[PDB]
Amino acid sequence: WGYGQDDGPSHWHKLYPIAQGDRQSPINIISSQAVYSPSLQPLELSYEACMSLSITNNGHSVQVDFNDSDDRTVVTGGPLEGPYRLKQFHFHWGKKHDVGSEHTVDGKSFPSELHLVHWNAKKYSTFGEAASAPDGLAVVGVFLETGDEHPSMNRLTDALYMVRFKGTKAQFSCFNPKSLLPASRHYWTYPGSLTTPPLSESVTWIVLREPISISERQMGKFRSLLFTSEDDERIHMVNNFRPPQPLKGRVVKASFRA
Ligand SMILES: NS(=O)(=O)c1ccc(C(=O)N2CCC(O)(c3ccccc3)CC2)cc1
Ligand SMILES: [Zn+2]
Repeated sequence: WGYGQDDGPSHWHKLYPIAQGDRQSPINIISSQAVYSPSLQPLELSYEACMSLSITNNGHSVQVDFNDSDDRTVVTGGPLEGPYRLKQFHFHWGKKHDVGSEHTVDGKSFPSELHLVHWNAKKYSTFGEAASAPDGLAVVGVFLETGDEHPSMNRLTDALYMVRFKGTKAQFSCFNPKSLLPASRHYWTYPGSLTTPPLSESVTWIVLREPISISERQMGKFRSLLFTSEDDERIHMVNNFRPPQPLKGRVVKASFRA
């Protein structure tokens, strides 16, 4: 599978039937339909500054992996009943400002979306094991808009050149994912799924209301990445996102009042 004309999202159902399930992600968030839920506890992202291991171009996105041996980088609160350990973060982006995010809000897309993937290491032995259970994952999504340069983001965008080709990785020590979070912790939450095959419906989604912004120059470093390997016809990594999927009666909760 991929994001091309022949193996893109519109065809994934041909290989993974769960693509047509009842709790698929992403979704179009209709702010007015979101249910304000004051019962939800405060969302807390407790991240350490040196838990990052490497940065990798895996052919589908650029991903930063973390040491998840313990609870030094976890997400807790909000709709979560316990702590989920951060395994990795990656991005989805487009070829222009009007497209790139997976989730959309009132029909609006952002040029990119950051996904911080956490797993329930309290009740599952492996990240892979958790990826298959309904309460296995918790992914925090952050929208990226283009505008002013993002200082901390430079550490990451400067590192992209060395992983521009599919299958290449580099050491990426002491990068604090907290540096990519907005000043607000308000969010929307709903039960969903992985947005890439196997598309298992094991994710509790937490989409932050406030986007962070990076410069167009910074965004351009992402579009410079390649879907292809070094010895192949260069195909730039762009539009690596899955479009919104049917809500199917699911309830979208919000931690704030629109
Ligand atoms: N965009 S997303 O939904 O936030 C997301 C979440 C996890 C992953 C992930 O960790 N991947 C993809 C799924 C994966 O390939 C897999 C394979 C088989 C079983 C379970 C997971 C493991 C690696 C990728 C994207
Ligand atoms: Zn993702």
